Amino acid sequence: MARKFFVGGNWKCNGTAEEVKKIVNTLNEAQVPSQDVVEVVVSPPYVFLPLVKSTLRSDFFVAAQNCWVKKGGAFTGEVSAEMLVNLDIPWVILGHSERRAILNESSEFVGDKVAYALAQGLKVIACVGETLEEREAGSTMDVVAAQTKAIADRVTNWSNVVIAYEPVWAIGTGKVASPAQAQEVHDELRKWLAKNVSADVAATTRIIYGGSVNGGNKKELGGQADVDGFLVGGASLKPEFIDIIKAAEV
Amino acid sequence: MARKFFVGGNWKCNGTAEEVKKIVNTLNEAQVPSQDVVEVVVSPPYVFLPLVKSTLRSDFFVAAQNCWVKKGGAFTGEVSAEMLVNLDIPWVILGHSERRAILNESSEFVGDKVAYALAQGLKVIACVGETLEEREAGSTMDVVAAQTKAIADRVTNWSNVVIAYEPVWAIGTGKVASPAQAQEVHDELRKWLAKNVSADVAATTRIIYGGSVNGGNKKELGGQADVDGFLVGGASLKPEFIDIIKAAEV
Ligand code: NA
Ligand code: NA
Repeated sequence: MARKFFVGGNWKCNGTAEEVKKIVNTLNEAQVPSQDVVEVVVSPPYVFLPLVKSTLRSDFFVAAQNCWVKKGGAFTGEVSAEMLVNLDIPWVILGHSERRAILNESSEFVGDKVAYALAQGLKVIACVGETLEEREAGSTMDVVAAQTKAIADRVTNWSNVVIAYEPVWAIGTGKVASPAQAQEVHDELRKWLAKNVSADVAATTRIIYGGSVNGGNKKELGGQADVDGFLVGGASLKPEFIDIIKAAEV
Repeated sequence: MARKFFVGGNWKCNGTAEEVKKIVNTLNEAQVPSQDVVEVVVSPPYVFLPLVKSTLRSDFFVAAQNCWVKKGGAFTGEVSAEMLVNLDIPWVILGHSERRAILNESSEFVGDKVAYALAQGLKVIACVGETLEEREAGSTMDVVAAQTKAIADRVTNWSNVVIAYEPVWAIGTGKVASPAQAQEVHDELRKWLAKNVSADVAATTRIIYGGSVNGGNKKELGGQADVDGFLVGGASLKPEFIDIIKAAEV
């Protein structure tokens, strides 16, 4: 069965109570393709997770932007996966490029987070991606395979995993990734999954594009053979997020 | 005037909606010394900050357990100081030993957080403390002074700062640090403020003890000349937190 298009919206470290109410209302009024056609996840900061879950339309789902690597306890400042389950938050973003780079989350740390989140019943958007230095060194697939392998070695089930490829080398560097460049990485990543995990896992796992997506490139990006949707950054705070969801209609 | 006793309760990475309701109800029914005698702050995980703020007695105050180093934006998983202000959360804990050690927060990173939080109008519990290895090397005051200096170099107004000394070394040594051991560090820390900031800042800044506090030592610790209260860990989840608040009555 074909992979269901997936659109996640990462709000990052943004939001006020008034802004969140506006974003949620605009999402609630949106008219988008059916749940059979597209799966929509929105990810507010921790402090807004109960508010968004309590007010968002029930056919869009809520994600935390991170969670802790293991059971709760003496980890001041962290939020455990079981906390998210207690609050009926079904999804979590793990390994986002900003946490790998600015907060120095290693691939093994991320992989341990994915496994623990899955073991608590969460669904995971697992992020991978190479930097500009890594791409110019010709290490793109070496880096992305190593990041993916660290996850693969630690999980027991891929059913509730979505992989997000982030072309970090293009974000904020001035460079711009083409739909062909994105398809190139996605194809190779899915090929890695078929070889190293299983053909079934490669065929069924959504691999979403985490680079710059707008009205101009959304159709061409979403139509790529191995691109199954988007992990949206800043546009997820804006009405145009709805336009990006509408790319699922083909 | 004498420094007002200060009792902070750090819930760390603990709590369910059900357990939070029980904790808050027990706090709300507590009968403790007057607000002139003791200042009480409780610190839930991010996802419970709105819930606790909306239900807790107005004479106890709410703290976040961490916040981001600067303005919000592209920092997936982080919570900015201006978010805390937007949610009417007045306090934040910064530099907790678990974040310095496990999450590798540097003294300069902590210092920049303290300054940014103060600039946004938050009050700050700034945490310092040496490891077992550092204490056994003879570097207790070298370490505590260096951590404090990184904050002092970035802070111009200390009015809304409380310093918490955490004897991190006492977890490894399995030792109940004696009241004399707390007093000697607190005294040297206050003397450091007098010489490196000002006599007035030394005289007015609360320095609270972040080691293990129980019925056998709460009076003895609180009665020390340079100990102005407690930063409680796991006991803050339990009714015994109220007995620690009651140590302010002398
Ligand atoms: Na596609
Ligand atoms: Na005292």
